[PDB]
Amino acid sequence: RSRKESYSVYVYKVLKQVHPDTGISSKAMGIMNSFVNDIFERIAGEASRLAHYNKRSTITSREIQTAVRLLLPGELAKHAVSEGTKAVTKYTSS
Amino acid sequence: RSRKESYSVYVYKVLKQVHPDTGISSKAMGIMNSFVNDIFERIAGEASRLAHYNKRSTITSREIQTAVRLLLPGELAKHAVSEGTKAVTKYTSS
Amino acid sequence: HRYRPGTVALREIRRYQKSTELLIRKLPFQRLVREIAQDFKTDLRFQSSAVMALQEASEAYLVGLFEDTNLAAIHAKRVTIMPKDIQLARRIRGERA
Amino acid sequence: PHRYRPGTVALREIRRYQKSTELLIRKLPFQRLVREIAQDFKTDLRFQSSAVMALQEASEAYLVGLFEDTNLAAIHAKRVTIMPKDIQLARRIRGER
Amino acid sequence: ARAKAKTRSSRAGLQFPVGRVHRLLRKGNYAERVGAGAPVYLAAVLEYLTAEILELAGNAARDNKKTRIIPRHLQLAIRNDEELNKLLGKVTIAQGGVLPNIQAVLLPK
Amino acid sequence: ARAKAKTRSSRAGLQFPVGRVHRLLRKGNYAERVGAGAPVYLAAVLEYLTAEILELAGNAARDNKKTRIIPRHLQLAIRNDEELNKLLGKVTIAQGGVLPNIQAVLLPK
Amino acid sequence: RDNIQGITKPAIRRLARRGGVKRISGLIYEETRGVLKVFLENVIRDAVTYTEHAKRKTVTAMDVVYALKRQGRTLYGFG
Amino acid sequence: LRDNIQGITKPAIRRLARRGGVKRISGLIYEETRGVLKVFLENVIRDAVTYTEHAKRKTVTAMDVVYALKRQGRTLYGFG
Amino acid sequence: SRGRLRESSLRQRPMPRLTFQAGD
DNA sequence: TGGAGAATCCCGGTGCCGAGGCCGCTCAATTGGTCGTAGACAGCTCTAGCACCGCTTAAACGCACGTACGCGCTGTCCCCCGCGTTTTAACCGCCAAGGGGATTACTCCCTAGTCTCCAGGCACGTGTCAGATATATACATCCTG
DNA sequence: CAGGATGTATATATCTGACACGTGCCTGGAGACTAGGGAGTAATCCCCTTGGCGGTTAAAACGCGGGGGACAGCGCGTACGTGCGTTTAAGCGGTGCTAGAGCTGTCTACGACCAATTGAGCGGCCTCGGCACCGGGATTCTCCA
Repeated sequence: RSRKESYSVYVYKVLKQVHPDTGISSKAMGIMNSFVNDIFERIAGEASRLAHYNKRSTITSREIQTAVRLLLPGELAKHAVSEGTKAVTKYTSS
Repeated sequence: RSRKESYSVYVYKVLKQVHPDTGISSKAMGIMNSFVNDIFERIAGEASRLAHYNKRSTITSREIQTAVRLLLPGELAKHAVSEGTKAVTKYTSS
Repeated sequence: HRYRPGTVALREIRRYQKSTELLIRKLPFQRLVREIAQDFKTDLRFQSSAVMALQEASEAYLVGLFEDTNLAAIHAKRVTIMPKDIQLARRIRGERA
Repeated sequence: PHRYRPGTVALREIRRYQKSTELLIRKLPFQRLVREIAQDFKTDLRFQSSAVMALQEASEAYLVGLFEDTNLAAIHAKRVTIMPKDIQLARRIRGER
Repeated sequence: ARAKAKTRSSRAGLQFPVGRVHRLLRKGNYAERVGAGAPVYLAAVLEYLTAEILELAGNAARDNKKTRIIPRHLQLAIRNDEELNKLLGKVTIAQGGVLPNIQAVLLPK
Repeated sequence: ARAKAKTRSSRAGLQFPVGRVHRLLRKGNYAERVGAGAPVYLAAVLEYLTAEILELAGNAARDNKKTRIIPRHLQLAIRNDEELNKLLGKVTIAQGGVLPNIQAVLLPK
Repeated sequence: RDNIQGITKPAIRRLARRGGVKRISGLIYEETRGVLKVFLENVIRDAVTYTEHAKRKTVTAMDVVYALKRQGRTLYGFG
Repeated sequence: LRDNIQGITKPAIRRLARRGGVKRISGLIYEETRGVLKVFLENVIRDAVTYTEHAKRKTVTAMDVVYALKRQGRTLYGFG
Repeated sequence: SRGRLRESSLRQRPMPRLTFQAGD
């Protein structure tokens, strides 16, 4: 037998911390999983291309930050960069 | 001293074996180089995604065959497949 | 009673934009997909979710095409959508070139 | 006196500029425009000449494509002159707005 | 003895799987090596975008007097917002429908 | 002692480099490993496409009574071909100009 | 055979209604079903070749999703 | 720098329209094209500057512009 | 007949491009 | 249906600078072996696809009337075009300073890899509540007189 | 502007099946350690970017005269909308057969890795002829009498 992984638990946790009284359907969860996978693939591919262009062999935070700035538009890019930088700082402070 | 790679030698050999009395400009050699790199990247990326989809970890002629069928339109693909298969068969014949 | 021409069309637009179900009958679309596919490989089998995905994508594409076509038809001082507008929308989108 | 009926030397201009490959925007004002726009994102930037050249080539190619599209939009409306509404319709159908 | 295990997601304060994202980056053949801080940044970005989409979808669902988010609500939230609609312009959401709009020319006099 | 080297391009009868394409496939981070027949197939496809485009461009240059191919000739060759244009629909060629086309409505009558 | 007639006139009419169309000319239906056939062929060719690569005989929904994604029309809801 | 968009003169827009096959031009097309070109240039130069900032250099190279154009679906041949 | 000096290695009848003609 | 003139096309002489071929050489592809494992193949399973049959009835099909929209014709007048003049600044050529791209050395520290340990998330069961459905409304909307 | 007909939003009661939770467990994520080379920092070279000046002149701005066309209006007639009645085949259910998708177990031929070797292709550097340009003549096309 084999198991399949998904982001259902994390999407549900985020939803419950955003809208405590609101549930989410199975089809909506599938769409959110597809969205998360798509955004992950976009950012990861852009970061890989950025690493290849500069002849770096590593994907670091700055590569991900530059990717996020490249795909995400405007205010989304600004807020996402802020959130990522805050998370990285908190992680490295441990 | 650094070295910059290009497909100029091979493109000129192909030109001289398809139009023996015709030259080419450097500003057109650059465009041919860019086209070669673009098509290489397209086919290799499609082959990588085909390998990832099927959970394989090797890029073989089958992956490139399917990438060629996916990318090149119509008779272009129909002839590229034949050229590739003939070249691979001749290579294995040695 | 007799509604003047146009009002029923507007209420139909307000209905089908509000609702979210599929608009093409399922079985004829299954048969169309199957007969189109047999030109590539014979005796092919289709997962039900595959046919459903094909129908969803086809209806979304047709709805977007009809939006662009209505924009083109209105641009020409008309309210009646015509095949010329479909051709213009397809070419400007880049699907005819 | 001799004067060409309006339209003919407009057609000759079309044939003159569809045959050539030269740039149609003067280089110095375009370079100044590019530098002025780039001053918004980062100060004291430096541009390689090839960078400005590529920006100009891409910009005029995009404008030429847009002008073909808006010419088609204008002709579809049964008129010859292109108006800003035609450009807006072309951009909307292209998906740029 | 080994210390108590603390998930890297818990260290960063995120809800998304930093470890799983690190594995996916490492195994997905994106680069020869993946830095330590890349999964944290990517997980934070993904969680932020998901939080935005879920917040807008929940607002839309509340406007519809419903407790469960359905794909129609996701479509409404994504298309109504100007930034998400640009981020997901070429994305089709199954069972999402279309935004209700009618060209002003066609409305009756 | 060992036998004289025979390049894999010579072995396959191609002109494009099998070894260089193999290295680019391996070092390009496309897959964990690359089959031995992949570079040969890719080189053959690239050689065929370049031969096609250069043949059409040489024909176009001969139509202009020029013995050197310039980007204008490449643009003419690529756009005059339906399948090649479909392949390079989104590609812009510098110094290429446009295909001469005037809508039949605009012409005088 | 002859199954493009299954995309009947009222079906295209209500698809246009969802698209926002007020009234429709009679020549629209044939053009619309021709366009639909072209799109279906374009997508199904890539889907079936994806299945050929996997040595399968069932066109799974993942193949259709991959074909749509590579055509620039990514689909959310099926994988 | 200031008001350099006026350097995209009316004759230049007219010539670009002529290359596009346009036979007759309205008077507002010039301002409309000024706006469209400004938007396009802003979008491309934003990504070019992003690339050149990530590379940690002050000189916007040709490859940065080529990469910026490629990722927007406007692949350009000739410079890289 | 189109060919290469190594035959039918190139497609011997490339398709011609068509263009859209608006109006009548 | 003919000439005038304006533009285009065509032919010949000349200079040049960009393409083509040649000469080191170096570093990257080739050859020869080895080893680990990813993929090929046999076998088994049981899930999901295909096929069939009967009923309900929602939806498509066919038809008639007329009315509102498409299309053609007409008038206008004002906007755009074609051309002459003049004022502007792009363009080319040359000089000069130096900011910063590009490369080399070196080391250290960050990542890969391994082993061990354990709990987070996956699969399976499940019982209730959110949502779909049926029906009687009071209500808003369209239309004609 | 008012009344009739009719979609339509609303509230209540009903059903039901999808989901949010709980349990068991296993496998992948975390902790601790070592090894190694990727890249971060320092230093230097010199490339090419920016700034400036002067002269030519090609192109941009400006203005004027007039005509082709964009827009509004009128009229006509087809054709598409709306509603009614009559097929029809889609949808739903139920069942049965089995094709092949997926999983598991072996096993081998294939690709990565390493060391020695050498020639393929890059860098520089000629040299000359394809072509870009100028001058002049021939042909074509558009316009108006």
